[PDB]
Amino acid sequence: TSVKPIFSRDMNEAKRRVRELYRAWYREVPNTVHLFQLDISVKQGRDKVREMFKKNAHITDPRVVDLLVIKGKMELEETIKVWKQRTHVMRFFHETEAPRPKDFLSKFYVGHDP
Amino acid sequence: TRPTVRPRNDVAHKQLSAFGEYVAEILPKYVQQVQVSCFNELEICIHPDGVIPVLTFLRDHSNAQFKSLADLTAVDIPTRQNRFEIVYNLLSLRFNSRIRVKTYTDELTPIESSVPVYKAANWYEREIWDMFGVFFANHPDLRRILTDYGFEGHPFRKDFPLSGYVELRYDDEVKRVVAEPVELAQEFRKFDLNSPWEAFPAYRQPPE
Amino acid sequence: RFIQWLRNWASGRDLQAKLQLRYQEISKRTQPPPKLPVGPSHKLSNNYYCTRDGRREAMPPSIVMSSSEKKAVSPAPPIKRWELSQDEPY
Amino acid sequence: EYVVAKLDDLINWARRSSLWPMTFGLACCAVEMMHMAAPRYDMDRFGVVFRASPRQSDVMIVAGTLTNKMAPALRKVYDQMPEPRYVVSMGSCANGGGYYHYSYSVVRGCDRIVPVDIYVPGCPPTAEALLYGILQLQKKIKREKRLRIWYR
Amino acid sequence: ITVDEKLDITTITGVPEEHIKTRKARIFVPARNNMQSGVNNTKKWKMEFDTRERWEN
Amino acid sequence: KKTTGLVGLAVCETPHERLKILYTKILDVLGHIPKNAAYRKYTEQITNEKLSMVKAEPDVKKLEERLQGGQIEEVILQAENELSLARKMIQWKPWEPLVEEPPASQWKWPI
Amino acid sequence: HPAAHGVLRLVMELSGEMVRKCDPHIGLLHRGTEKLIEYKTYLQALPYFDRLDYVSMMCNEQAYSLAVEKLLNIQPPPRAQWIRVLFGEITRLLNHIMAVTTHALDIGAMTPFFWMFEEREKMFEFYERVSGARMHAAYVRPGGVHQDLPLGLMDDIYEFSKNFSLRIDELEEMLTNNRIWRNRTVDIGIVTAEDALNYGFSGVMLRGSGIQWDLRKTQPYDVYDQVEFDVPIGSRGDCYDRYLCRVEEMRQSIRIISQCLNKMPPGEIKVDDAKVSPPKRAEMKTSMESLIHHFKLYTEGYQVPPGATYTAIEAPKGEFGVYLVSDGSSRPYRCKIKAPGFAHLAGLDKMSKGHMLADVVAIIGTQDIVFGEVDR
Amino acid sequence: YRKVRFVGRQKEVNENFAIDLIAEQPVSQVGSRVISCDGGGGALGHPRVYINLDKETKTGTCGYCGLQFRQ
Amino acid sequence: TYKYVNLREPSMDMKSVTDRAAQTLLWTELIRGLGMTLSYLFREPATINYPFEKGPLSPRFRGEHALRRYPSGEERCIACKLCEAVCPAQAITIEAEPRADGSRRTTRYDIDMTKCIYCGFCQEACPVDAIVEGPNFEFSTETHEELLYNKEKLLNNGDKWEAEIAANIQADYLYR
Amino acid sequence: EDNKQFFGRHRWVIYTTEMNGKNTFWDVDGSMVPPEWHRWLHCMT
Amino acid sequence: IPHGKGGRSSVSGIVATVFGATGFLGRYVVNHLGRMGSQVIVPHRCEPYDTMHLRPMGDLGQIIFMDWNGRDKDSIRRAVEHSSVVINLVGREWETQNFDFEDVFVKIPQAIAQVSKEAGVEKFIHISHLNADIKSSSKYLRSKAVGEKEVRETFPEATIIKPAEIFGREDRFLNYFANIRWFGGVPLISLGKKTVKQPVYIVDVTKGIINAIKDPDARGKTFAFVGPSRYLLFDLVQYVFAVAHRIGRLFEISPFEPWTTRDKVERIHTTDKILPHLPGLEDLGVEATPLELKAIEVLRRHRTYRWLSSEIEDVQPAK
Ligand SMILES: NC(=O)c1ccc[n+]([C@@H]2O[C@H](COP(=O)([O-])OP(=O)(O)OC[C@H]3O[C@@H](n4cnc5c(N)ncnc54)[C@H](OP(=O)(O)O)[C@@H]3O)[C@@H](O)[C@H]2O)c1
Ligand code: SF4
Ligand code: SF4
Ligand code: SF4
Ligand SMILES: [Zn+2]
Repeated sequence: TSVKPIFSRDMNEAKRRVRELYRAWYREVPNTVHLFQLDISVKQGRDKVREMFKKNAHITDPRVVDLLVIKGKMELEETIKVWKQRTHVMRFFHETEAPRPKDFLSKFYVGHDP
Repeated sequence: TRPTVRPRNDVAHKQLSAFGEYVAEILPKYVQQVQVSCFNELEICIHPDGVIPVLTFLRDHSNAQFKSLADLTAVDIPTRQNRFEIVYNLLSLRFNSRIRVKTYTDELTPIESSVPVYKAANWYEREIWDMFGVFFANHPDLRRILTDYGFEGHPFRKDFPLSGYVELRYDDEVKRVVAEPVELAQEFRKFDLNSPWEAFPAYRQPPE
Repeated sequence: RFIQWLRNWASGRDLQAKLQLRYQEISKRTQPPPKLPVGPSHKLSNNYYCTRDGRREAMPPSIVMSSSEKKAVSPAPPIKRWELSQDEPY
Repeated sequence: EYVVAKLDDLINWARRSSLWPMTFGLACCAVEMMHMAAPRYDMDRFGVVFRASPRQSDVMIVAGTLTNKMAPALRKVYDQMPEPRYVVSMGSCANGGGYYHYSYSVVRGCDRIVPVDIYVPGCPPTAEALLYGILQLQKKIKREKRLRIWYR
Repeated sequence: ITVDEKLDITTITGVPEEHIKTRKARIFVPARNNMQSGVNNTKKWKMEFDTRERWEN
Repeated sequence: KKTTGLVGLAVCETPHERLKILYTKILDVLGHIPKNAAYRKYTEQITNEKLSMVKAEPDVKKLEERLQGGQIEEVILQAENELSLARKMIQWKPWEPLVEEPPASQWKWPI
Repeated sequence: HPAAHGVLRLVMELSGEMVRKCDPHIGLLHRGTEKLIEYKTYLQALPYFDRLDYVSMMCNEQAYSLAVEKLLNIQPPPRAQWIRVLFGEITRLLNHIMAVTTHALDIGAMTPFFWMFEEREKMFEFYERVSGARMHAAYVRPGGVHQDLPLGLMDDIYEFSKNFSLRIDELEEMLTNNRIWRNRTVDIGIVTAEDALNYGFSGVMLRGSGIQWDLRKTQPYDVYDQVEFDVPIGSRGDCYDRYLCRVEEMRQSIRIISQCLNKMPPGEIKVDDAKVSPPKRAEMKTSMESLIHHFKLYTEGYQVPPGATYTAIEAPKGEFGVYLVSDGSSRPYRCKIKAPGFAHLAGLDKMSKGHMLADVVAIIGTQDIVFGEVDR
Repeated sequence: YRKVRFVGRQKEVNENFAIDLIAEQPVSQVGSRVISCDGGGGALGHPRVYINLDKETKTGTCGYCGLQFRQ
Repeated sequence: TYKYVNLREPSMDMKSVTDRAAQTLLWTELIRGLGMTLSYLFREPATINYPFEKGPLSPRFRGEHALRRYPSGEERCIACKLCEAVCPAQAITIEAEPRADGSRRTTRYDIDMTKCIYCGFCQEACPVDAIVEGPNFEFSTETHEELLYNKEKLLNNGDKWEAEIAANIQADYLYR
Repeated sequence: EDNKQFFGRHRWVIYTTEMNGKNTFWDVDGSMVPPEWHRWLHCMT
Repeated sequence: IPHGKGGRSSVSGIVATVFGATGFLGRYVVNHLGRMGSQVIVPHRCEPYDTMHLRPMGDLGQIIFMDWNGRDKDSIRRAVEHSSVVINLVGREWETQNFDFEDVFVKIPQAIAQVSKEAGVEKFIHISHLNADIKSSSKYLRSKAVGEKEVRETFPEATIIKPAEIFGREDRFLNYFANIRWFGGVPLISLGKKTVKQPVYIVDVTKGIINAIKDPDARGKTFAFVGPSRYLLFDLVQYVFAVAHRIGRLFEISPFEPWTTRDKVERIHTTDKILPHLPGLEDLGVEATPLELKAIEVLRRHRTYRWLSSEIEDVQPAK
């Protein structure tokens, strides 16, 4: 592997960097719930964040984790400020979309092998 | 040959031959291929470590000013073992000449950004980040330009199919304007226009 | 009339290049049937492909690349300056 | 009766005597609307004054091309308009999107956001088939609010 | 410098949605639409994906 | 003159001896680059042909010809920044041989 | 509302009354352009360059046809070059009517908008008589002009263009020696340094401030060397003396039109060798060899050899460049457009600091920003 | 199932048909071997094609021309 | 070459300052400037009175679609599939079938009037000279369900006039 | 048709009453014209 | 028959016919049928403009509009000919000054239980209310029980629905309260004895239908909709003022669309929590929604930012 990294070196500065920005998002859940005038319960906004970080824990490599940092670092520009007009935030909460079957027999009635 | 065929000249075909001969002679740390385009233009292949210096050599000098950055672009190419292709382009305002800087790269390998050498490439580099995913290093302001706040595909590359995934709509189920899975009302027919017989003999690939 | 010379005491005076072409000097139509020639080597016995060859020109000629008292030659002779265009340059 | 249904020969005439259009000039069909406000096919003073503010307008005219990043800013502006509001889409991109119907970043049709009354087709319609478009909108106003409270 | 040599398999994720595990790709050599006889249509390995439903609008 | 042509520059002040300082200011620096580079071999040649035309001849206008810079304040700035290139040219080493050949099939365009 | 009629959302952390920080947001009209030309042929994807500006109609497609003729090794025939100049120097009386009127409508003058568009409709007449249509004409092809212009247009351009110098003699008395408009525009937005070239600007907001250069008489296009004209320069570096290029270029474009009516050789229009041009309708209807090159030039396109290229013309606000990588078959590879708005609007944040907020709307009009061309 | 879209819409459909309006033509006769039909007038209509009229029992309407042609 | 504009100093003497100080103080501009250039209202206004008067056009104009047919009818189309291969916007949708007489024709023919970008590429690709951009901008229907065209709309729309269209093409086929 | 003393407003038409199921005079839509005056009203020949 | 994903622009087999469909209850149904996609033939009475916000629900050719008076036979026998299901929700509040109000719940659900029944429809559905009892209340609440009884004669298997009281988004039930910025807040009648009812959430009642519209085997088995958790108190009226912190009518105003100094003050306080042996909502699964989550949204007065919500209720007793 002959390529320079982005920020980290090996497995330790990376896995303290990802723990840094989690304390930003944990602080900046109960701000946007009134900064956009959106009416839900505040514990919903904290459940989505602790859901989202456990998704990517299958990585065995540096600078891939560092790539996800840059996306995670960027969103705190728009979210902590007011650049999303109430609608780009609420797309994480799929309220409209109908539930998927996800079990074998219910797929077999409706749909040609999804 | 005849009318309605472009007349060439050997003047610029000799001068731009002779000029960029010694851009490989005096920086042989970075420049690894130079070739002359048949329509009197210059290409110069540069290893991605020499992203800043060979610009910086050009940026000010007595023999090659090249003080205008016309166009920064980027091309993606699968089957190359190093995907992308960053192509710089400059303008000698004292001399009326062009030269292009073709630096190859990859996704994960960063490129040292040309922000300090030219302040023209501030917006030409936030853009390429959005459209391919090249991470230009130490950029003073990296953001999201020309895309929506929900795209995660970097769509101008070959893996993003033409219509997106997120075809949008409205409903009165609350008040919002909400996304959906993509749902076309026509197939988008894909025609086939690539006809055989190999009409071009000059550009012919080696036989194998 | 009194409304005519009042337009002549104000904003110059033209009376010939009026805005609307609604008056005379306006072109009506055109009569003839048009006939258009076909000139550039359309004919026979000399005018002929493989001499006409509007394509099939070679690849870009590469110069010496990888795998002598040069006088530091510029890409071109530098730009000589311009005139000042004697119509009314100031 | 003859008393009540006569009154909508005034209110449905007052509502069609002066429309105040908002416009969304976004793309090439902005310019071919501005020639209608240019005094050849002069838009104003054939009944309908040109542009005003979003609080005061009756009948908006969508033009141009609606991407993703304009879709919420349309619907917000449509809300502030009053109750007797109407929507006209000109242009062949607010009808199913011109071309760019197949590219990722276009709301495919602009009826998917608002309910639109009169569709006017043509890459730029010639400001000649747009006065014919709005003179179809005035002919649409033959409705009555009488014989609604007087029937049910 | 800081060239930090190691070996780990490059696998990327996040960009599509669910079509990673649902769809198996297919690499093939195209072979000569036989109504004619020119062989320039060969010589390039391609890939192409699965076909799914096409109903009627 | 009071207008320097290109706005953003200024006529301040002296030609014909502001230049000849800045050529020989670089020639001291130009001697330092460890001589097997072709960079010294050309850059020494372009300044000597310059200054042999420069020092020391009237008019102001005649120096514009035979040394094809622009107007005289801008002719300063062609050589003013070549100094700023020159001290950077020691730092990295262009004169060293080639590093990291690309993997033998990258610059072959029709795929 | 209409600061460009409904686009350009920008944030301004204004320092009390001055701005001192300004950072706009583009992408409200993106449409997916450059992704979508990869799935078309050359002739078929031509009317998406016409829609890439708004108001330049024949100035775009002049820099697409010229960027494909280079790849083909074909020149256009001689009459096909004196048509392109009679149109490519008549759209420079349309892009400069708009930049001197809608600028002066944002400021607040009412009539010269109405006073010029009433006159402008004598000139959208001329597109309809030649191509067929009102604004977006698919006329220029990669082998010259589509078809011949009718019997006429030389007694009707001549009646028009002999009476335009009075209409431009009205704006001189509306605006130039006017005091309030001179007060609204002097010494405002003075970006003049070699940071006004490090930003990579094209023309005016160059040459109107200093550096004399333009690509019409330092490079050729066409038979375009055979006309004579001068290129107006500015003295100081502000908006009022990059305004005065646009008033002065419109007088010089009348000279290049009146020099173009005298010189047109009669002859053909299409490139003759028929692998690029389609043949006549009275030709594909008698002979046999004409269908095989009429039919197959409409199922698939041409065949163009590989290798990249780049070019530049003088669009009436800047450049227009195409980096058109062609692979070697009927559908092209990447087609990267260079347009202004990347240079002309990245250099607003330098230009705006120190002045008021009501100076900022005065700045933007002089760059002549047309959106959909920030889709570069 | 489908016919509800034109309830009170009058269902505007074609009136004349050219499914067979060929047959009212007085099919032309020549007494020759091969004839041209650039039918519909010169420089308009379909391109010129040469038909053999020797058999049972007509040329074959040129493939393009539609009009019944014979000897 | 060159030209210099706004590069001139003032005179700055005793005479011409009073010429300029009569300007700023007693307004020799701004009344002689624009109290006279505006009025100048005494020209005749140029307004097309639209429901009765209509504006000029040209015999190559683009607009509503049509399908012509021969002298005594043949439905001039032959379903040769070119007007659908060079629509840039993929509007046309043709599905042929061997008709019972032996000559081939269409069954379905569909032109969207919304994806129609109005090229003139259908008009010029046709060998048998059938599908013609007809010269009538009369439009403005009220439903998106309507602007989709079938085959048996276009013929009706193409036989509402052919005295209009065939006067146009006979004038203009001599160039193309 | 006027006295050739105009252009654009020199070919004015009049409508009368109830072409094919219309009102008295208070509905004129402009599409009532026969498809022959399209060759004339629009100054196309 | 169905095809593909049911997101939009699919077929989904069914061809409904939803009468009414302009009011708060009828509109919100059609929104969920303009998603899965189906020929939802909606006829309307006299409203060209008031139905315009219904069109961006049917994709392209999904919905279709017709006019119909209701008393005439064939005006409702022309739309019911091509159908699969047909549900009814027609009706109103107070007697109008043109109609008779008595047989409007008797003959008019029978006027669409006419040859509509004969022509070949199935799964015909009517509505009920949890308080419509033939005991002497009320002029509206009974004579709905006539519609429960006198229309049950025809179509002996319907699955007539009996929803609870509804709170929603644009409703009238809860909105009749907190619109009493007035010279006093007078409860009914200065007592908190039987308050409150079961305020079921309107998304559940429009989710019960679309799970019953292809259930299958739900015909004749009438259903009754469970409400929130759990009963409620008079604290409701105090809870409404807790967070609040104190169509096609006419051209200017409609002078009579009143608050009804009549039965309406007691048309809602007669509670009658009916038979819990009705199946009636959870078996028509799956939906169970409280009040204290969806209570912030529809209550909206002049503070508009600061809520600081903590107001709640225990169960109340007899839970
Ligand atoms: N389940 C419950 O909790 C509950 C509560 C209250 C009322 N309801 C009753 O259940 C249904 C719910 O309707 P809703 O909540 O949406 O309120 P709604 O205002 O009654 O809407 C129902 C529609 O029926 C229309 N209508 C009234 N009389 C009509 C007639 N003779 N012919 C045709 N249409 C007539 C109404 O006006 P238009 O004619 O203009 O369309 C209205 O659009 C109604 O029948 C209602 O009386 C139920
Ligand atoms: S497609 Fe039509 S509406 Fe869209 S930009 Fe082009 S001309 Fe304007
Ligand atoms: S008009 Fe021509 S291209 Fe179109 S279907 Fe008929 S034959 Fe084919
Ligand atoms: S005008 Fe052009 S885009 Fe429209 S149908 Fe004809 S060929 Fe297709
Ligand atoms: Zn024939």
